[PDB]
Amino acid sequence: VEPVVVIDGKGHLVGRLASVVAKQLLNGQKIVVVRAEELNISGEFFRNKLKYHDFLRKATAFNKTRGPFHFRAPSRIFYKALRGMVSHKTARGKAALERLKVFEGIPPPYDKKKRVVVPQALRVLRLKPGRKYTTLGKLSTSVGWKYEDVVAKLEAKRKVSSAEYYAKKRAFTKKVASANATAAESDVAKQLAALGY
Amino acid sequence: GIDHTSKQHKRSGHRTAPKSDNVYLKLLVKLYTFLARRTDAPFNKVVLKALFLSKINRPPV
Amino acid sequence: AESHRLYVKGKHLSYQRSKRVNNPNVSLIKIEGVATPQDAQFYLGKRIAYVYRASKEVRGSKIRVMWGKVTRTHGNSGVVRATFRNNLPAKTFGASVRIFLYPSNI
Amino acid sequence: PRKVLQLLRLTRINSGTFVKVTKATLELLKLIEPYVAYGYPSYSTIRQLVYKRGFGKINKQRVPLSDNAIIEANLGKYGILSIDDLIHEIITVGPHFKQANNFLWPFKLSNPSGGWGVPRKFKHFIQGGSFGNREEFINKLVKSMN
Amino acid sequence: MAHFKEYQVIGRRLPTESVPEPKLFRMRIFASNEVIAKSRYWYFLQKLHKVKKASGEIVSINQINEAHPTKVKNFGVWVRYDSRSGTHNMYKEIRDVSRVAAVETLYQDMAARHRARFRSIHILKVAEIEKTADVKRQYVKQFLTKDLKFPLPHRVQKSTKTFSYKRPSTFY
Amino acid sequence: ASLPHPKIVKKHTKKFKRHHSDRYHRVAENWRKQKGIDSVVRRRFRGNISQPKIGYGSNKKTKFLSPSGHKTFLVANVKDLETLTMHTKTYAAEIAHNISAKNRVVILARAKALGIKVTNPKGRLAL
RNA sequence: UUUGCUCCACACAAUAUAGAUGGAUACGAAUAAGGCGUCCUUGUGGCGUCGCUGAACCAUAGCAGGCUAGCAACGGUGCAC
RNA sequence: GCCCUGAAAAUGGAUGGCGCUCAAGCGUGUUACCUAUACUCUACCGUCAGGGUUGAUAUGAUGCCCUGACGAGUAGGCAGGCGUGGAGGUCAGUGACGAAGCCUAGACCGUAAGGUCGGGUCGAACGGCCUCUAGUGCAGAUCUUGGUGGUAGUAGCAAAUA
RNA sequence: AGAACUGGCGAUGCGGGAUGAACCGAACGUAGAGUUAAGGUGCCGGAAUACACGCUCAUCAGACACCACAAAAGGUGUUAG
RNA sequence: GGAAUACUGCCAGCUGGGACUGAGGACUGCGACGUAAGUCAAGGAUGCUGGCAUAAUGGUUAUAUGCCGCCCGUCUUGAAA
RNA sequence: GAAAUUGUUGAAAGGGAAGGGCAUUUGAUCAGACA
Ligand SMILES: [Mg+2]
Ligand SMILES: [Mg+2]
Ligand SMILES: [Mg+2]
Ligand SMILES: [Mg+2]
Ligand SMILES: [Mg+2]
Ligand SMILES: [Mg+2]
Ligand SMILES: [Mg+2]
Ligand SMILES: [Mg+2]
Ligand SMILES: [Mg+2]
Ligand SMILES: [Mg+2]
Ligand SMILES: [Mg+2]
Ligand SMILES: [Mg+2]
Ligand SMILES: [Mg+2]
Ligand SMILES: [Mg+2]
Ligand SMILES: [Mg+2]
Ligand SMILES: [Mg+2]
Ligand SMILES: [Mg+2]
Ligand SMILES: [Mg+2]
Ligand SMILES: [Mg+2]
Ligand SMILES: [Mg+2]
Ligand SMILES: [Mg+2]
Ligand SMILES: [Mg+2]
Ligand SMILES: [Mg+2]
Ligand SMILES: [Mg+2]
Ligand SMILES: [Mg+2]
Ligand SMILES: [Mg+2]
Ligand SMILES: [Mg+2]
Ligand SMILES: [Mg+2]
Ligand SMILES: [Mg+2]
Repeated sequence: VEPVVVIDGKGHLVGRLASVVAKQLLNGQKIVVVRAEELNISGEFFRNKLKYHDFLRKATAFNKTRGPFHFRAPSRIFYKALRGMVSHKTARGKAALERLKVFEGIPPPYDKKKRVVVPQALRVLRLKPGRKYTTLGKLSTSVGWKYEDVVAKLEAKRKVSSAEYYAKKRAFTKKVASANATAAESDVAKQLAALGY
Repeated sequence: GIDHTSKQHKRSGHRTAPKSDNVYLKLLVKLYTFLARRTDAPFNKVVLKALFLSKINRPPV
Repeated sequence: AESHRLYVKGKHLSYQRSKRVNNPNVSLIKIEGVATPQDAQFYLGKRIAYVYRASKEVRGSKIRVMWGKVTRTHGNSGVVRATFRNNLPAKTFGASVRIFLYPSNI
Repeated sequence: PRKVLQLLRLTRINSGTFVKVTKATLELLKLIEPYVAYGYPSYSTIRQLVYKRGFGKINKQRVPLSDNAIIEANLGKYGILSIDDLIHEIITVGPHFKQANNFLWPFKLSNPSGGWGVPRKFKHFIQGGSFGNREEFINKLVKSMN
Repeated sequence: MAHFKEYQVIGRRLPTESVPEPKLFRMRIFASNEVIAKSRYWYFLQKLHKVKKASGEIVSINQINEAHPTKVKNFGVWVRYDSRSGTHNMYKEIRDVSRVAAVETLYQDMAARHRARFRSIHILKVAEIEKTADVKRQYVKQFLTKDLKFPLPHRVQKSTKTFSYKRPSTFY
Repeated sequence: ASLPHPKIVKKHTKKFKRHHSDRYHRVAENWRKQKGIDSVVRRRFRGNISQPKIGYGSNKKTKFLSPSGHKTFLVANVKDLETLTMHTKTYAAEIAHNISAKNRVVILARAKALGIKVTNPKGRLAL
């Protein structure tokens, strides 16, 4: 519906979120993913770390600069899983990937926008209670990501600014709701109540 | 997919017209073709079929 | 008012296809707001127009239209099958189409 | 099994033919059991098959049963003079069942409209497939294919 | 193998001149439809008496309906099944409202826990436990406690649209 | 101005070109049947060129018919042009390529009087 | 290298669209738990209320939206400072 | 029953890939849905079989017309057609007011073999139809003769004192 | 390596098994519509992130015939008897 | 003791929406509705209306996009090798 | 005065080949009837 959909990556499963996003891109929808360092993967930390080390040892024998590239950033990790679900070698596939943006945290162009969630890919709604899961931000640092502290420092600053905005908005909503309740019990309100509004 | 019980597009195996190019012989075939069609007499059908035979199949009498 | 829309928004998904063979004669159309094969029976027979722009002007206009109609439904998710006089180009996979309310049965 | 199918005039898939149940015909059905699905037809199934897909073999030609004149011209000597008399000789096996049944060209059915109802056809109906003796359940299958 | 119905099948040997009017044999069969029930009748009769379909006939087949379909009952079932090596006997208890709805639970449990298909399971007897404390399986006795009461934490709600505009809650 | 006919249907408008005629200059585009043992075109693999066959034959009602609805009959002078005086709704005269410029003027003038259509009336026309 | 280069407003020509057709409507955290309102001794506090989907909220009437008269409020909204 | 130990090979690595953990895994059950040159119905092409029709004054009885079914293919067989050099007959055929040849992401006819037309170049002979005849159709044979490329302005143009 | 019966490949495309002369479905004139086979319905990929009862957590899980392999012997891991 | 409903089956019961097709070309046949004359959905589509009359439809050609497509000839059970 | 091959002018496309089949978008070009 919206021209651009902004998805908050916190508390999502990497595989199920990527499948949802990949289908949206091929249908002409634009998707923006924020806070990629808060993504979740089912399974304990040691299992996913061992799998990544297996991926690390796959490279071209005669020249390491031609083989697979092992990106470490959480945004790039999600991009790799998403690119595997899209036929990126075709002109149609390249067009779909041009509609995708992945970020760590919430950069200033999208901090004052509305973020949505995908109930299909939510970890809390999918994994059975008591199961193990891995946070993508912690895993990336273990394999060579070097910007976990700066993201945390800037993200803490963003929450302070956003909390102040919410306090002002909450007060304004309280004032409007009080006026709306006062305006009730009138003839216009009764007529609207008869028609469901 | 059809499980044929016999050969397909098989010709009858009998002569329908004379092999020769004799104009007078073809006139007799045209005459007896009409008779064999509008007289239902077994003699006419026999004579019409016998006009198609080859030389070895028409020994002298 | 500020809205003059008399059609339902739609998207061109792809041609009718197998795993490795496609048929351009039939195009799959996704209609916004429909998620049930039963809800898609309303839009059967409705006219579909694909509107695009061109640099050259022919009949006093630089806008060209390809017409079509809805024939049947497709799958369990409300997708329908549409056929056009000329098949839609493959580059329009994901482009917006207009589904009008005529012929009307209301 | 191939020769028995030809003797029952089943040369293409989804073809049908009525068979009179005797001791000799039961042994034929056992041989071609994996390849056919058969059962016990009802009056409604027989009537709809003849009206919609009824074709006669007249002078080695497939002639649609569109009028009672052709039935009279080819089955008059056996006492049959109408399409319902032809149906009557089928539902009730009469003395002239062989001539009436052989007159009808083998039925050419399509695939069932609702499907076969099973993931794999080539298993016995008892085990969950398609072929075998499904008795009165054949009426539901034939109507879908007709 | 499908939704189950209970059929009473009564069979008999073909009468002869030496012994006219032979004995009648009856047995309850759980089957998807009428065709399977008659086939299963000959399968079990060939394991008990010198008779088969060719030399026998089916006298009558009737469907059995539950007298009280809407009353919760405790059922004890005895089964004989074949594993990958050898044959084993087994007794299990199922709590449900009807025999047909309790046999289907048994076939699901046998396939899930023992990998036993329909073809390798024999239903020896299905009986209803009438008195409490005759239940000897703890997974059934726990539902027989006076004033049973338990909540349903962590409710998950299905979503009809791809995107949601608020963080969901699992309250119930 | 010809006899009414049903709409003409072309089953295969595309030309049947010889395999690998675009790969080598020594191979002409005139159709030739592939007869190799391992030939993919002969074995009819998916994604290869289609071959001529009797199924592509055109309807006998509209066979040999030009888009205008007339049959093409070559003419060389006045005498053979007059053979179409009673069949102006079925045949259209066409002047042969080797007819001189001055003789084409005579043929065109004669055809106008008889009402016979000419498919190439602008050949060697000194305008 | 014949008054070139650059920013601004529109005058006219050409160019192309991976695809406007009312509005991308902003806390954070938890989920075997929370949002909002209210009171106090300001707490891991007391009480009330809400959820069970955005099926919402805002916006939306007039020649794709003209020309005029009057009434009640001193509001709502567009553009340039 | 499932899972784990038993369980060690060499370029980097493959449940087809991504990825999936009340599965998108394993056992089993019920529905809905997707799509083959297969099946049902219609049109058209061809083949085969069985039939109708000689009555002039309008043209093919090898003609016209009705009915039904059928169509995969190497080695190989038969049939109907297209094209080339030359020969007898015919069209009292085309032509220096331009024959033949060649060029032509120009047009038309045929399922195809091919035919015809427009435009350009060109300069002296050539074609349709019924028949006769053969040194009669090329993509290959490390084929024959002749001509031309990429390599490539590359290897190289450094013995014998200057 | 050598025999018996039948069906196939060779001589054969088409849908499926990613990929393959033989396996599964099914054999073919040129087109249109409908319904299916074998195999499938998270994304690549056309089709339910369908419904239902259980089991399994592997620091080398498992994932579909031909077919691209694993055993004897063990575990107070867990489930049922 | 008296009903209802589920499940399965039948109707030569009625009725709404969508898609593809229009083959044939004087009459002849089998029927239906009518006292009749006639009519009809009965051996294959007609009636009404609009715009344009040209590159607008369409053809050819170049390019772009989706899916598919391994190098021919030959010997061979088997050749893209 | 043909083809292989080559120069100039004009048009077009080009991210480790090019060429091909089905369908359509775009550019250029073209025949047919106006009864
Ligand atoms: Mg592509
Ligand atoms: Mg580094
Ligand atoms: Mg369907
Ligand atoms: Mg199946
Ligand atoms: Mg052509
Ligand atoms: Mg071969
Ligand atoms: Mg399952
Ligand atoms: Mg088909
Ligand atoms: Mg065929
Ligand atoms: Mg053939
Ligand atoms: Mg050229
Ligand atoms: Mg010349
Ligand atoms: Mg000279
Ligand atoms: Mg020679
Ligand atoms: Mg040569
Ligand atoms: Mg050769
Ligand atoms: Mg050579
Ligand atoms: Mg040489
Ligand atoms: Mg040098
Ligand atoms: Mg040197
Ligand atoms: Mg061989
Ligand atoms: Mg495999
Ligand atoms: Mg899909
Ligand atoms: Mg066009
Ligand atoms: Mg292409
Ligand atoms: Mg490919
Ligand atoms: Mg060898
Ligand atoms: Mg080879
Ligand atoms: Mg040249």
